[PDB]
Amino acid sequence: SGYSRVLLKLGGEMFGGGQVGLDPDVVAQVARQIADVVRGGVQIAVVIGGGNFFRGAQLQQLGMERTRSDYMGMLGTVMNSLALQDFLEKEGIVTRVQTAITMGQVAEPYLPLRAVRHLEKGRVVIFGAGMGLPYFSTDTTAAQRALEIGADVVLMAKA
Amino acid sequence: SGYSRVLLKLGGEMFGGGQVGLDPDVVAQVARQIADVVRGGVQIAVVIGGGNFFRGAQLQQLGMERTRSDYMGMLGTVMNSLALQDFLEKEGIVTRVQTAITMGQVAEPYLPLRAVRHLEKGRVVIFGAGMGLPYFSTDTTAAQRALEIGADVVLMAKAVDGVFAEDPAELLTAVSHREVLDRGLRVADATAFSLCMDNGMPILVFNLLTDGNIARAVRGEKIGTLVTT
Amino acid sequence: SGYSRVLLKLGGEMFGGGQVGLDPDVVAQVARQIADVVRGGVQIAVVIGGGNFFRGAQLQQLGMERTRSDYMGMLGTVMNSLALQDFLEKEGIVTRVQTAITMGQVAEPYLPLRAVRHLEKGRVVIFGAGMGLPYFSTDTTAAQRALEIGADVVLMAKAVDGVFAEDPAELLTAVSHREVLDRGLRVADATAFSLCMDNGMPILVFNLLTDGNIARAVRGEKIGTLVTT
Amino acid sequence: SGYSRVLLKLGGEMFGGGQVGLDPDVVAQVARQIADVVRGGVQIAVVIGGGNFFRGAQLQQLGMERTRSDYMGMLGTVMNSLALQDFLEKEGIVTRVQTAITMGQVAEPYLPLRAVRHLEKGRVVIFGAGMGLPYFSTDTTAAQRALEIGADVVLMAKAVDGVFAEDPAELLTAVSHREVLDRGLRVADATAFSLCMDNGMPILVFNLLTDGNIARAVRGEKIGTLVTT
Amino acid sequence: SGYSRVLLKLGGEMFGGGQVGLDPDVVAQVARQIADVVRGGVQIAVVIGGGNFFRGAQLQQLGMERTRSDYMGMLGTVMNSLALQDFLEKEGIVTRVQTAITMGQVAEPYLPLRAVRHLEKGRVVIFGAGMGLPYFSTDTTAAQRALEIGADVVLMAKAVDGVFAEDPAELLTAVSHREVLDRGLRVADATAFSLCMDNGMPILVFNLLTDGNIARAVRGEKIGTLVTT
Amino acid sequence: SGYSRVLLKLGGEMFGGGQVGLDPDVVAQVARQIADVVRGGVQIAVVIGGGNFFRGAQLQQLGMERTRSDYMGMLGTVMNSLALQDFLEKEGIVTRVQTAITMGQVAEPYLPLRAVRHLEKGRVVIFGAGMGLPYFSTDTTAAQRALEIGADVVLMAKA
Ligand SMILES: O=c1ccn([C@@H]2O[C@H](COP(=O)(O)OP(=O)(O)OP(=O)(O)O)[C@@H](O)[C@H]2O)c(=O)[nH]1
Ligand SMILES: O=c1ccn([C@@H]2O[C@H](COP(=O)(O)OP(=O)(O)OP(=O)(O)O)[C@@H](O)[C@H]2O)c(=O)[nH]1
Ligand SMILES: O=c1ccn([C@@H]2O[C@H](COP(=O)(O)OP(=O)(O)OP(=O)(O)O)[C@@H](O)[C@H]2O)c(=O)[nH]1
Ligand SMILES: O=c1ccn([C@@H]2O[C@H](COP(=O)(O)OP(=O)(O)OP(=O)(O)O)[C@@H](O)[C@H]2O)c(=O)[nH]1
Ligand SMILES: O=c1ccn([C@@H]2O[C@H](COP(=O)(O)OP(=O)(O)O)[C@@H](O)[C@H]2O)c(=O)[nH]1
Ligand SMILES: O=c1ccn([C@@H]2O[C@H](COP(=O)(O)OP(=O)(O)O)[C@@H](O)[C@H]2O)c(=O)[nH]1
Ligand SMILES: O=c1ccn([C@@H]2O[C@H](COP(=O)(O)OP(=O)(O)O)[C@@H](O)[C@H]2O)c(=O)[nH]1
Ligand SMILES: O=c1ccn([C@@H]2O[C@H](COP(=O)(O)OP(=O)(O)O)[C@@H](O)[C@H]2O)c(=O)[nH]1
Ligand SMILES: O=c1ccn([C@@H]2O[C@H](COP(=O)(O)OP(=O)(O)O)[C@@H](O)[C@H]2O)c(=O)[nH]1
Ligand SMILES: O=c1ccn([C@@H]2O[C@H](COP(=O)(O)OP(=O)(O)O)[C@@H](O)[C@H]2O)c(=O)[nH]1
Repeated sequence: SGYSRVLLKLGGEMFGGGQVGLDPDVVAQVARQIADVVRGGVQIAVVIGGGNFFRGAQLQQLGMERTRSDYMGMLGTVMNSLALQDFLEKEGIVTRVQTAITMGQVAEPYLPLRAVRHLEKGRVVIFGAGMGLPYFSTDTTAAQRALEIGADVVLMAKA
Repeated sequence: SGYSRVLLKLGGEMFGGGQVGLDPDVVAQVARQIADVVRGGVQIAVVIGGGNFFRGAQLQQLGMERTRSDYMGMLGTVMNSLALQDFLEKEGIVTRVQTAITMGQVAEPYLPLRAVRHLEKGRVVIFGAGMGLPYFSTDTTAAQRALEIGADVVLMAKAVDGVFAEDPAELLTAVSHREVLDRGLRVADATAFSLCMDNGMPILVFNLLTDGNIARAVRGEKIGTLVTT
Repeated sequence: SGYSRVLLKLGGEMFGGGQVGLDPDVVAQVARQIADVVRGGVQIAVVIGGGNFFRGAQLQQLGMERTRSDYMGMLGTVMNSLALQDFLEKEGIVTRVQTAITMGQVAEPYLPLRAVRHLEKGRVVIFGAGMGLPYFSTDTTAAQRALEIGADVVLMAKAVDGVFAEDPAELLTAVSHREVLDRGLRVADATAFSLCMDNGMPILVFNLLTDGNIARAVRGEKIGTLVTT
Repeated sequence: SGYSRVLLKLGGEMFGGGQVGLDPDVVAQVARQIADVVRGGVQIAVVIGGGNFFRGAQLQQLGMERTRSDYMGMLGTVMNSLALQDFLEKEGIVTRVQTAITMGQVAEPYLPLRAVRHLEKGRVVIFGAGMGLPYFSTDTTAAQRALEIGADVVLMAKAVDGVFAEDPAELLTAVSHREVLDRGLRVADATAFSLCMDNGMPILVFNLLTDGNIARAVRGEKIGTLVTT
Repeated sequence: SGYSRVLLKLGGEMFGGGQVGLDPDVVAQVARQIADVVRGGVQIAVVIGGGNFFRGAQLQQLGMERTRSDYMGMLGTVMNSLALQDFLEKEGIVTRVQTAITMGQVAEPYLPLRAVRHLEKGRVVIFGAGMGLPYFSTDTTAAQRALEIGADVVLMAKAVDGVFAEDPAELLTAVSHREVLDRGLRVADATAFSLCMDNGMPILVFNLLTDGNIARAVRGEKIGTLVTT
Repeated sequence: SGYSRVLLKLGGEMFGGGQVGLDPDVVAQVARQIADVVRGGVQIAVVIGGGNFFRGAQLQQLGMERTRSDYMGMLGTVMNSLALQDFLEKEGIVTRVQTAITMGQVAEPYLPLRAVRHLEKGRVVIFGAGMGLPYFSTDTTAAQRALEIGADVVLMAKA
């Protein structure tokens, strides 16, 4: 019955609604759901994707380098992470965004010990930038994060 | 007559085609123009915008916080910078991308002296992430970067052939910063234009889409609008 | 009532006493004032200026390059920041120094989220190196830092009792940004004032040297000049 | 005959003229001397001091913490390094500035192999921030840098004509490290002199202000004091 | 009576057992001693040596260049630091390793303020790569690090119970720096001892192998040799 | 007949002679051989190991972390690279040492374009620090370097 540590897999559709970009309504309602579950006394780590901006397969079909395409996708994931952080902060929630790409001015570097400390402090963890390396999927990143931070359950958003 | 160091300011429309996202054809033609002007033998620093992804004021009035909105806009600027770098390097042009927000795995940090050296080595110096500070714009980013790298001119690449007396109109040719302020034209943002006028930096608003326009402007042909002093 | 988050702005006079170098007495006075304000329970970010060492415009007038002059001025700001950190640690106040120019061994890189967390934890957050870019100034640095951290007010520390109608003879009390622009008053430079007006950050110009003035201003007493929206 | 690789050592007097701050005339004289030496075909690494701004020992005597005082002094050395770089670029000499404290935007991190390569390529290699560690001094910095890059001589630039037997009255010509230690002469501080003696690096103390003295010393003429093995 | 901040200098013998390489048992017992003294409630910075791998003077007299010899020695120091960190963390002790030679993937860079914060957080601050500069030793590295982090004492961990009047002899108890210089004892290298004496840093030479010796020295029990002033 | 770009795989035995440490005689004679082949008009990239100092299997058997053990091994490889660079410089050869671990004060970061430029300039390339990541072998690093820098032949030293 229930869980204590949940990793929520959010995709670009959860931030775009099908259209390319950012739709404040969908992100606001998913932030409301996360607020409900976190006030229900659960620890939440949300791993965020960037399909609403870019995908490596589509950029390779357009004819760009795989490494550059994956870095652009990770940047899109970080943008979605910032948007979700803002919408969660609008509901009185303390959130910590960790990016696998070291961008200190934007967020904090990925550290599983810091992440589990934040989870134990009640803060909502937001894993962006994927795994920080090319040739990876956000589902693989979600599995790795769940295995590392000891998340007892993984739940994927659906449309 | 002629500019050796140009700072090409490319707004988000130059990557999105007026829409939201990335347009491969517009980026390809911009890359072709940049490659032509590089093979002409010019030192070019390209300041990227992110209006095709996000704007801080727009997101703030939508409801989001200005700081995170600005950081999302700067990340979109970095994405556009990466796209332009890929398209330029698809044509044999050596490009170095520098971001004012330190992201080592993505691009080298902002080193102005190394950027000047890259320019002297015949490389296109792409400037992303703006100035790395919220409550600012890519226009003042372009002004500051052009002033620091000692650029000869700031080439504002727009979809129109130049600035007009009133939005649809007469297309002006050569104006001054004081005249622009008096007439209330639209060359750049308030802070950007204030800095550019205080430091006496020549601006050249021109239509980049017309083939060879950037080459003519660099060679010194009287096209577009020249805001000088 | 009163301001919970203040961004103090200290100029080179607050570290040089009107001369070139460093006067320990003035820095000790500033440290005592900031210490009692912190003991009052206020979140405070200070922004340091380096006019007591170098001004980029003056060095450019002398003949040096503007970019190098600006970097020398920013290094002077970092030096004054370290001096203030020392004098504040003498008073048992925990301080965190952040420099816009990344120098990890000397201080930590500018991280606004870390700065606001340090403000929450009762630490004085000192800002050196300005904004890290040439052609700007510490007034623009103060405005941008206050906007980004979310500071309630910007406290301009001066040696005089606020903004006057005519520099030497009337002492103003409360005005607006538009009123200051119309009357041609001097609060900050053009870029900083434009940014502050566009974002509506309240400014309080007051004499820090007089004992208790900063505490009174934080509590909300009517002292100096209050430039509001 | 003569020295091919020299490590010039400039103190705060060479940038302040005996006062606090920066005197452009003395820096211009130093730049002219270094420029003509480089035009002579010599590899030169300069090491900058910051006594014209701050001394850690004096600040500790005043009451500040020694570590922070030393970091302020190193930042002052970096500022003087930037001033010298500007004045050398005014003379058309290519310079590379390396700071022991990593500040990538201002200069490049201290890389000895890069420094010797820059020396090979005809660039003056300027060293700021000392050795990057507190409690040391620019004399120790000069000794260590000369040992590491492989400089043939260490040229101590002073305002007097070399080392004297008694500070104000005899002017020495050539001595050894042991002779200097026995007679109690002043060339460098204890740590730098100990390191130099243990490694046998030749020292030449001479007046840089007099025109052509550094060129004569590089060619091999007998001027100033030569402390050899 | 008692030291709160200790800088434990561990020579290469403490990792090699007198041989060349790494001895797991000696490192394990050193880690046990450090863990005991940490659980005693002390702030400890451990400066590592690399004599069990290489010495610059030895390689120079063998024929290799001094600079590369010193860099190999510093890399061996970093390897010993990593081994000590692993053995300490095998016992539940939180250790932070800092190297004066920037190697991000191996260890965090040398940040003295962050190291002091780690000490205040009850973490063992390991110092590797010496001071990152050739023509220096881990003894002067230890002296400089202890002076900068404001350590209470420098604990020289040797295989003997203290310094003697002559190598095999009377074991001294409490001496001064001047007395050590006059008697020609062996506490540290020339430069290291000069710096330590000039800055008045207390040294404590003791046998680390004897269980509880470090704990007794920290608590203030009169063991080993205390070089004070 | 002959080659133009040769990748020489050197192991810790080539620097120790069986004993733990550094033996100047073996490294001096291998430097003499490299001098002969480079004056014969060949481009040489030498990938160096660190078995003379440490091995991941031995350190794991002793009971240390795999990541730390591999970093110590890479540091040993860098030390061997510095020794070989010194002994090659003793014979009037320009050598460039590239380490996969970014240690700017010691050497230059690994860049295949810079490496091939140095090879075309006649300088001898010295690949140390392996591939910069744990769980890799120096033979795997040699294969990767040969495939990247376009080395036409790979030759492994033998005892
Ligand atoms: O971190 C850094 C690196 C480099 N720089 C600055 O970059 C400029 C050159 O950056 P380079 O690395 O191009 O030096 P270089 O000109 O010597 O290049 P080569 O001759 O080897 O082709 C130099 O002026 C240096 O100070 C920095 O300011 N910071
Ligand atoms: O490099 C960094 C580190 C941290 N941060 C951001 O700074 C803010 C505070 O980072 P702190 O580490 O100062 O506070 P913390 O609450 O995150 O940890 P505790 O104090 O509870 O131990 C956090 O929101 C973090 O994401 C960065 O932006 N960059
Ligand atoms: O980060 C670095 C880069 C370079 N170096 C070392 O600096 C020395 C010179 O590095 P340079 O790049 O200045 O000279 P180069 O000869 O290596 O390249 P060209 O000038 O031929 O273009 C080389 O020996 C390199 O290994 C470092 O130690 N660290
Ligand atoms: O790059 C850096 C990072 C940190 N520092 C210096 O490290 C010291 C503390 O380093 P911390 O990162 O521990 O700051 P903190 O004390 O706020 O840690 P928490 O409260 O979040 O646990 C601060 O004094 C900072 O200036 C640097 O000097 N440079
Ligand atoms: O560790 C990671 C995380 C993300 N990505 C790239 O990020 C882009 C967008 O992420 P995804 O396609 O996984 O987003 P979703 O489909 O979950 O919205 C893709 O090109 C991925 O290759 C990557 O390469 N490595
Ligand atoms: O230095 C900078 C550059 C960009 N931005 C943010 O990124 C967005 C995109 O920049 P701009 O709007 O200047 O791009 P354009 O529409 O000219 O392409 C801006 O709205 C800001 O919110 C910023 O905050 N600081
Ligand atoms: O972002 C910044 C902030 C400051 N400065 C330099 O800082 C020096 C002194 O700062 P200011 O003139 O703002 O100091 P004040 O007059 O307030 O003492 C000037 O040379 C500026 O160029 C700079 O270059 N960039
Ligand atoms: O490695 C170094 C070199 C210099 N300095 C500081 O630099 C300042 C001025 O340097 P010096 O006293 O060597 O200058 P000079 O007397 O030669 O002008 C002093 O406060 C030193 O502490 C330092 O801390 N570490
Ligand atoms: O700051 C430092 C520390 C170490 N080393 C080199 O590393 C070797 C090992 O250090 P030491 O000889 O001081 O170690 P111990 O024998 O005391 O363990 C020295 O010989 C030097 O060549 C160096 O050059 N500078
Ligand atoms: O890319 C690399 C290169 C080396 N190593 C480690 O380096 C150590 C010594 O290297 P090796 O054992 O490959 O040396 P050799 O047997 O060639 O002398 C081993 O523990 C390897 O795991 C590693 O982990 N990754």
